[PDB]
Amino acid sequence: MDSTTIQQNKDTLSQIVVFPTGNYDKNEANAMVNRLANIDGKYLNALKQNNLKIKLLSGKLTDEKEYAYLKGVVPKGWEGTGKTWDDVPGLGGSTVALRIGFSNKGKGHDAINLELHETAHAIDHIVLNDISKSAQFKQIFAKEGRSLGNVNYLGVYPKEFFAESFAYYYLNQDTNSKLKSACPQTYSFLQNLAK
Ligand SMILES: [Zn+2]
Repeated sequence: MDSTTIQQNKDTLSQIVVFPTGNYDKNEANAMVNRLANIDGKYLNALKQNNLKIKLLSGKLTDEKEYAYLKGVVPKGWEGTGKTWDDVPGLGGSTVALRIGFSNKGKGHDAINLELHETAHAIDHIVLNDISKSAQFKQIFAKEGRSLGNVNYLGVYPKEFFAESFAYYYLNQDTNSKLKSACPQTYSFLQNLAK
C-alpha cells in the first residue's frame, strides 16, 4: 500500500486496536499496527462495523481474564508438545488477542506474522462468513493447501491455510510474491475478494 492508504488504514485501526494497561514496547506495538494497516481497507472497515477489537497484550494470553478459560488447554495440532494456550501468543476468530513482541515466525507460533494470521481468522469468521469453509475455497485448499508448508497443520485445516495465505498476501511484497508463485489459485482468490 502507498503511504497515504497506510495512514487511512491506521486511522481506522485506531478504532479497532486496543492497547494494554501493562508495560510493553510502544514502538513494536506501533509496528504491529503498521503491518495491520496493509490489510485492504474494506476488511478493516467491516471489522470496525462489527465492533471487533484487536487486543494487543502485554503478557501471556491466559493472563487476560477473558481467556483464563484456556489455561492448560492444548491447541489443536499441539498435542504431545507439552505446550498449552498459556504458551501461545495469539488467537483469532470471534475475537483477536495478540502478545506484543511475538509477531515474527517462531515467537511461540508458526505463522509468517502473528497479527495478520490472527486477524485473518477474524476476517474469515466475522466479515466473510467462514469463507475458509466455502466450496470454492475447499477446492483451492485441496490443491494448494500444503504449498506453504506445515503440511500436517496448514494442509489439514482450511481455516489455518486461509489465515496463513491471507497473511502472506498482506504482509509484504516478498510474501505476496511467494504466495503467487506457490499458491496461484489462492492468490487470485484473495485478489478477487478485495476487488
Ligand atoms: Zn490460526
